[PDB]
Amino acid sequence: LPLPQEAGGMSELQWEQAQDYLKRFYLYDSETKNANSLEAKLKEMQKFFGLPITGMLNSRVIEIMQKPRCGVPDVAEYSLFPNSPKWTSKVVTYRIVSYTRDLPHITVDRLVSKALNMWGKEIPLHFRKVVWGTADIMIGFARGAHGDSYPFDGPGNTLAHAFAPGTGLGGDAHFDEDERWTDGSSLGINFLYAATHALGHSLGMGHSSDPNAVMYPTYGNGDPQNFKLSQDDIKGIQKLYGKRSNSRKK
Ligand SMILES: [Ca+2]
Ligand SMILES: [Ca+2]
Ligand SMILES: [Zn+2]
Ligand SMILES: [Zn+2]
Repeated sequence: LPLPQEAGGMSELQWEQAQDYLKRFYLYDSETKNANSLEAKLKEMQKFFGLPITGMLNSRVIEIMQKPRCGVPDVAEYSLFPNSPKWTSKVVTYRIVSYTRDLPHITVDRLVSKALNMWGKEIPLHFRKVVWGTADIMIGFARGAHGDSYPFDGPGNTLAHAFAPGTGLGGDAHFDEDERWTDGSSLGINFLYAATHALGHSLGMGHSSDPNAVMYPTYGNGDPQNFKLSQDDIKGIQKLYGKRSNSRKK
């Protein structure tokens, strides 16, 4: 595979932006603002991404920082209403709120199920179809100005923000309408590939350090038509829902 080196000749703005980019991908900590904290903080990011090169930021580490992925952080903390991190219910329901002109309501609705279903089929849980009433996980499009925190940011950084399984209103699925969504066009963020990563967030799941994980933050490569849930991904949830067998953090 390729591996250029443009960061070496990048401007201070590009290098400085990387520092803030990793901050938004985690939480709002303006106290960590420091030169030394960069090494320690950056190190923690390496484990989250899975990349070997630690304390690095110019080669692959910087590339992922500028490359799109998800609009959700890697660390949260807001009371403990819902039991356990992942879904603890006996059934999961989902319903699309709106569709993007990029794809038909049928293609978008079916896409979510194509990925959301794969998640359930890999767990002893259970999913239910929506045909009358409201669902737990709402699949709608909107920008950061739709009435939520964090700015839309527009195209690029930040793909979509997902909510955790908490309360009735929480645990919904959102997508950056400003981004590029499509399937048969395979030009932007494949709804199928994005759905798996986005839908997985609603299940409380977390990014994997495996190079072949479905929740991999480095999303972007040969995507086969048989693309499905990853090994470490299924084994990870099975350890919390069923039996464990040597796993890692989220
Ligand atoms: Ca964006
Ligand atoms: Ca909800
Ligand atoms: Zn994510
Ligand atoms: Zn939102």
